[PDB]
Amino acid sequence: AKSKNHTAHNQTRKAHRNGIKKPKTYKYPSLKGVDPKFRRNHKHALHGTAKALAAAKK
Amino acid sequence: TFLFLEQLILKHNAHVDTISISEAKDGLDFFYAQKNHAVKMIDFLNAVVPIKHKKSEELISQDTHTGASTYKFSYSVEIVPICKDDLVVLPKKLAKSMGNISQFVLCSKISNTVQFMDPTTLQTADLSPSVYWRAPFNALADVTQLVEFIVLDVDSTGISRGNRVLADITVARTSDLGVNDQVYYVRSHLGGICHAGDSVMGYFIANSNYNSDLFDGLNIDYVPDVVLVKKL
Amino acid sequence: GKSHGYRSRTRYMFQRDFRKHGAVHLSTYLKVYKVGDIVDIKANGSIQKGMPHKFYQGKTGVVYNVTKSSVGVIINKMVGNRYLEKRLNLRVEHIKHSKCRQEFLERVKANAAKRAEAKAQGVAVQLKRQPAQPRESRIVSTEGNVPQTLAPVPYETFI
Amino acid sequence: ARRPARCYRYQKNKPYPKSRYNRAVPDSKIRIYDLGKKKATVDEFPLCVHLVSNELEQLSSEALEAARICANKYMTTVSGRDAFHLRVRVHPFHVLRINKMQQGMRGAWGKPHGLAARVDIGQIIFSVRTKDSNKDVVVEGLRRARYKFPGQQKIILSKKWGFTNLDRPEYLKKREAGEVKDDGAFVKFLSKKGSLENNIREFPEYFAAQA
Amino acid sequence: VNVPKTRKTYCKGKTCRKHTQHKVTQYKAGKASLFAQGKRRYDRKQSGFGGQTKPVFHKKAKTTKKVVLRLECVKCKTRAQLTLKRCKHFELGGEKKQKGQALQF
RNA sequence: GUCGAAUUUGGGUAUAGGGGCGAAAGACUAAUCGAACCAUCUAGUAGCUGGUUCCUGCCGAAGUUUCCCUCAGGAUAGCAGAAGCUCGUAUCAGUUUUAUGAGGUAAAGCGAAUGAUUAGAGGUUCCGGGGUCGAAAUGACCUUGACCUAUUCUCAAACUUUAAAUAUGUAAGAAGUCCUUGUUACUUAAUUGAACGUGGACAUUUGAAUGAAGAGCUUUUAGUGGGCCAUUUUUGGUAAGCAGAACUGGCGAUGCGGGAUGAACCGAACGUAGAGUUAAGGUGCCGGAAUACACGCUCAUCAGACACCACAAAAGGUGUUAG
RNA sequence: GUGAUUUCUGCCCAGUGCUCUGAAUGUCAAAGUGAAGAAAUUCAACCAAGCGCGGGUAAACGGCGGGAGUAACUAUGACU
RNA sequence: GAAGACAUUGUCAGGUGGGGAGUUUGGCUGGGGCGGCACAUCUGUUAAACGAUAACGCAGAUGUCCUAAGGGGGGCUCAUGGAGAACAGAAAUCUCCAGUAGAACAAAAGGGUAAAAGCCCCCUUGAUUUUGAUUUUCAGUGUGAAUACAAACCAUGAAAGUGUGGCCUAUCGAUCCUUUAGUCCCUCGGAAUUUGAGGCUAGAGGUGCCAGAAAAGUUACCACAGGGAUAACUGGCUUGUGGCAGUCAAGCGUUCAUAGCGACAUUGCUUUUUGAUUCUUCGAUGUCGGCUCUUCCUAUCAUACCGAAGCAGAAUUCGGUAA
RNA sequence: GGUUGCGGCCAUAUCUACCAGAAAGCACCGUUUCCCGUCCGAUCAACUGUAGUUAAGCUGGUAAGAGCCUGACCGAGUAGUGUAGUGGGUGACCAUACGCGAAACUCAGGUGCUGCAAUCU
Ligand SMILES: [Mg+2]
Ligand SMILES: [Mg+2]
Ligand SMILES: [Mg+2]
Ligand SMILES: [Mg+2]
Ligand SMILES: [Mg+2]
Ligand SMILES: [Mg+2]
Ligand SMILES: [Mg+2]
Ligand SMILES: [Mg+2]
Ligand SMILES: [Mg+2]
Ligand SMILES: [Mg+2]
Ligand SMILES: [Mg+2]
Ligand SMILES: [Mg+2]
Ligand SMILES: [Mg+2]
Ligand SMILES: [Mg+2]
Ligand SMILES: [Mg+2]
Ligand SMILES: [Mg+2]
Ligand SMILES: [Mg+2]
Ligand SMILES: [Mg+2]
Ligand SMILES: [Mg+2]
Ligand SMILES: [Mg+2]
Ligand SMILES: [Mg+2]
Ligand SMILES: [Mg+2]
Ligand SMILES: [Mg+2]
Ligand SMILES: [Mg+2]
Ligand SMILES: [Mg+2]
Ligand SMILES: [Mg+2]
Ligand SMILES: [Mg+2]
Ligand SMILES: [Mg+2]
Ligand SMILES: [Mg+2]
Ligand SMILES: [Mg+2]
Ligand SMILES: [Mg+2]
Ligand SMILES: [Mg+2]
Ligand SMILES: [Mg+2]
Ligand SMILES: [Mg+2]
Ligand SMILES: [Mg+2]
Ligand SMILES: [Mg+2]
Ligand SMILES: [Mg+2]
Ligand SMILES: [Mg+2]
Ligand SMILES: [Mg+2]
Ligand SMILES: [Mg+2]
Ligand SMILES: [Mg+2]
Ligand SMILES: [Mg+2]
Ligand SMILES: [Mg+2]
Ligand SMILES: [Mg+2]
Ligand SMILES: [Mg+2]
Ligand SMILES: [Mg+2]
Ligand SMILES: [Mg+2]
Repeated sequence: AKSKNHTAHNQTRKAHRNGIKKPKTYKYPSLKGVDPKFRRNHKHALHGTAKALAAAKK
Repeated sequence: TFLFLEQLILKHNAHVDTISISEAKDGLDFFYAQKNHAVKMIDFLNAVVPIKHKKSEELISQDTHTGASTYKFSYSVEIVPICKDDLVVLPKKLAKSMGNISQFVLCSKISNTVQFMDPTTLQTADLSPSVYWRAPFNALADVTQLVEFIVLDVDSTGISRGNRVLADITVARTSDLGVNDQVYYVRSHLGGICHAGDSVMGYFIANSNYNSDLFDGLNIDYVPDVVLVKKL
Repeated sequence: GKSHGYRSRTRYMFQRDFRKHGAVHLSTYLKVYKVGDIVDIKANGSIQKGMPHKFYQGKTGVVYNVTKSSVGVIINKMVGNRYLEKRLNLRVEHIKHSKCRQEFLERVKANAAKRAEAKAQGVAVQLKRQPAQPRESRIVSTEGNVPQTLAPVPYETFI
Repeated sequence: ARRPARCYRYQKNKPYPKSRYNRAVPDSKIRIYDLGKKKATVDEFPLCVHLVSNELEQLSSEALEAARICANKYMTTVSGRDAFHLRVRVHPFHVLRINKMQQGMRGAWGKPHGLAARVDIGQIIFSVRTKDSNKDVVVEGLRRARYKFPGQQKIILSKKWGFTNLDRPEYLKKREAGEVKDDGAFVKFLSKKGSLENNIREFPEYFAAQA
Repeated sequence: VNVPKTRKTYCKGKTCRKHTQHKVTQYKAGKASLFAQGKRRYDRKQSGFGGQTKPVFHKKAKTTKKVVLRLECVKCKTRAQLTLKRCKHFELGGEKKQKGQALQF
């Protein structure tokens, strides 16, 4: 006995029962994947402006 | 062996009764009106080449008035894959039985049955299809692995059972003759027809990485560096 | 059997246009991309390095990284009951700025000027775009323009 | 060899012409398409009559062959064999397939069978150009070509001149001046654009204003 | 394929850590050596009544091994491995391609 | 059939289950034999068949994805329920518009490249060959094809200069815009840039429409993994109530009115009653409702009578009716 | 194994078996022998039957074809 | 009397051993078998102009080849056509004009490329070291292949730069075991030293049924669980083929298309043929023919009445009503 | 406005054939000792602006040109196509209703635009 092999019937109906939702934008994305040479500097950059505001607000 | 078979079938001419011929990847199909026409062909094939075969059948009508159930028959023939001039490692038990021949051999004749020759110590041994198929193996290297050599001198030693055999052939590679200095010196069956300055073809075993387990069960030092298949 | 290679079905897609083969023009290389910019993807066929997969042909994302000869675009791709968030590393031939965002940016300067001028003028603004409203009345003159009477024509073959 | 023409009637499958993939196809039944007096000038045969199809159908290569013989055979005997020029417009390129044959459908793709046309509503099959007086022989000649085809087709008297893309009076407007010249079978007209040097080489009657 | 007997690549070895001359030959198996914990466990499991107590491989498919290269930096004698694609023939040293030679004999 | 012996037969005695016995049939071995009977291991195992016990309320599926000696089964995502938790006009939407991308199907084209293809006309021969005049000619006088010149007949799922419709990506602001001059081991010839900042300026016309029984998040678990039908596009096949795909709507899981009858057609989707109104379909009688009104056509010694649907063709006819 | 009487029982020992008052240095376990090492261990020589080699056997299992050429034509149950 | 340190007996070791025991003897599949591989992959097309998409659909390819056919730089222009040059002709070498690629780029097919990615030279090993992120196939797991960076060490080039194998899309493989390089670093647990063994990080030896069992037949003496998810017979859909009917009429029929024979085309009906399919039945619908016996169809062999004839008569042939 | 160096978009910039170029600049052009490359100082290398030219290159103009580029009550609201009906038709296919809308063909015009620096009767 042979089967029925493939279809996509009812697959688009199933999909919309629960939305098809977007993945939520965030203020501040991850620096995973970003140029290492740039990050290396940006770490040291904020340490300075925090210490500048810490010494300012003392 | 198929190109040989296609030539051999024409000489004696067993074909005529076929309706048509079609082809496929690794051979070709023959179609016959009557069942008894196709059996003569297989009996003819049994005569001239090593084979294995079997028949199965398909039913169609089953007429309730007798003398015509109407069956349709299919015979599946397999030629033995070791060709005429291949380089072969035999299995250990098989090699001990057939004359105590060495495991490292060339083929000889490829007739009704397959026959082997040992290029160094001239010797011969036969292998029938029934004995092949029960424990099947494959060739180490084919006709497409041959390499061109140039013969310089032949020193004969002695024996001649039927081919003026055991010639210590001094040879050098065609890619090496011009540039580089290197010489290979090897005993060979090609004694009667070998002359200095002749181009000869052969297997050059020194640079080939095989992957046969039979070959892996060998003596990485009793094995000959160079074997020459034929003149030209 | 089946065949699902990395560039299957791309006979006419990565093709090079008619009378526009050969070297890419220098203004392609002299354009400066920054983190945040919107860019459309369109794979040049001549440059084999840094190429996108056939899916991202015609998609438009945001930049997130910039490096020696490439940019990081970030696209949204849909799969099932969901969107995943996908990170590309394309060379700069296969990319160009979205002119829909550049249209927007210029309107922001227009609207800020309207509000700045409205305070100096004196109250009211109404700075939203209204869609095409239904059209008003008019008196179409017949002065040197009398109506031309027409009727349906009869069938003729001409073959 | 032949199946009934009712089987391969309607345009179902895609255009499947001869190429490097199909390769082997049988020879076309129809071979020569122009008949009558085909070394004739344009001024000789003004009155043009068509045979127009009124159905989206396939006409096989042997439906045209039997139709082309009977139209010619009647027109040759009655009006004489040099009183017309018959032209079969339709060329049969579409190859038909036949499943001539382990099991039935366990492996089933057909062999090539024969060539056929792909005719459309309002398409011209036969075109005949003739003298003014010799109409009734052409109308009755194409009547018997109609029985050899399936479907519905109709005969139409053309308003054009011969095989030209021009009406009865419009050709006579331009032929009186030096604006038309004979090509060989068909015809060439004057062009306002192009080089003025080789517009004077040919068309010697134009550029004069006299006769 | 064909390769040279020598290679000039990155040695790593405290005193090196730069590009240096490596000698090239070919990787050769190494013998099985009993007293290995596999062979001690196997010889116990076979001895007795019960027959063949392990799988025995027959259905082989491939025809060519991959080529591994022992590189020995001539300064520090620090060995380093390196692997190639599958191939039927393989040698090393000379036998170089010439300008444009036709077929002979 | 055989009926004086390789005869028939009582009692005693021997041979026991992978064993016996067998003038050989896999025959016989207590109605049991291609491995007897009895008890126990034993409630042996079964991806396979059959059954599975009270009422009501709310929600409500799947035959599809990947991997498996997988294809009458599982694991995995999916669809479903339940429990909630953080918040409370929320930001979103099987939709439109504005602005801006992507595509090579339909059509078109071939007097555009690629590949097929019917006709003549003008030329060109030191050059694929024949004839005519020849001692030969890189000669003429006739010719049939090759290519050349403008023409002409016809085409392409795996050709193409052009190129739709429908379907498809992104943007239309506070997580924003402008000024002010800080932070750095990154970047620049250059405190120039880059990325995130302090301080100040800009508010409910805060920057298209329409909508919003709230927006978001977590945990956990059932059934299912044989499908089938219909309009349009479609490949295999002569075709099929056939085999295989594409988008949508359905039956499966669904009664009610209509198609006499019917899984899928048309109408319409159901708590319990009264009154009104309609849908699809109808209004001679069966049968609830006009043997209504109006202009015409047709007479048949097989009339004709309502989609899906339960069939009819080429070809004819001084039948009759309009042109 | 064949299956009363009568008359016969053809050619074939390559293959598979069976067998041998035949060859001998090809293969080859465990014990023992030597060498190397601190020892556990490793490496060598030696080596039974069988295997392989050579004869016999078909009232053992079995098997008993083709192809060219022979001064027209003809090619034999001939000859090559 | 014989025989005698041989035999016999005991333990280990090699040979022989269907006499006996245990077990196995893929999957997809228009039934199953044979074949094929659609079983791991690649190009074009099927494929309906985003992406995804089936059939034992169509046209084909893979299990390799390369120290350059890799890296950088330099120097050039190809296929072909035309005009010229002793031997030299359609094909040898030299010179000129035209030449958007009609050439070439290891192999299938599709893209790509002109002071190049093609052809010829100079220099080389970036086909290297350390490990992370991303794309495709997807469960966003593995495998393979690729993208862009980083921290080192190099090649080339005057330099900008370029280079982490092969211009691009294919060219390959877990856990266990063995072994090689590295650390020459951990452990052998009463304490030590040297042999030996084990561990940590990175490769290799392989499973093509390619997410990876170690495997021959037979049953016509047969068994069990199921299957109408599936064959062998009636029925249904289909009608290619068979049978039967028109239409047009080639040739015939001494003159003469149509009294009558009647080819090929073109339009149908039949279910008395055979194919195609698998809807019903596998907890069973008795599977050939003959004998016997009723009834129905007409597509009428005879029997009744007619019309035509190339019907003198006789003897025929063709057609109508009629079962 | 013309030239030169470096360019942007890359035929309205090309191609075939003809015609004109004051200024300056480009160019062709002369030499072989040196660095350098050749079979060949032809190409590339250096030297001289010296001995000579607008004859070529280059720039602009001309052509009912070839091509290429923009339009048009040009073809055409056609071909094609989204949605609808117990619409027609034995079928093949065809009308109608809410919408979107081509290509060839035709005609008409056009034949480089511009950035930085330098330099010119
Ligand atoms: Mg299934
Ligand atoms: Mg499948
Ligand atoms: Mg690459
Ligand atoms: Mg033991
Ligand atoms: Mg009994
Ligand atoms: Mg139980
Ligand atoms: Mg509900
Ligand atoms: Mg498995
Ligand atoms: Mg079941
Ligand atoms: Mg396509
Ligand atoms: Mg088309
Ligand atoms: Mg197409
Ligand atoms: Mg499953
Ligand atoms: Mg089915
Ligand atoms: Mg169900
Ligand atoms: Mg319902
Ligand atoms: Mg009904
Ligand atoms: Mg409806
Ligand atoms: Mg009533
Ligand atoms: Mg016997
Ligand atoms: Mg007997
Ligand atoms: Mg024998
Ligand atoms: Mg024997
Ligand atoms: Mg013997
Ligand atoms: Mg013997
Ligand atoms: Mg045994
Ligand atoms: Mg045994
Ligand atoms: Mg057994
Ligand atoms: Mg199976
Ligand atoms: Mg099979
Ligand atoms: Mg697509
Ligand atoms: Mg290369
Ligand atoms: Mg201890
Ligand atoms: Mg491995
Ligand atoms: Mg392995
Ligand atoms: Mg068995
Ligand atoms: Mg049987
Ligand atoms: Mg029996
Ligand atoms: Mg029995
Ligand atoms: Mg069934
Ligand atoms: Mg029953
Ligand atoms: Mg019954
Ligand atoms: Mg009747
Ligand atoms: Mg000079
Ligand atoms: Mg110079
Ligand atoms: Mg001049
Ligand atoms: Mg022009």
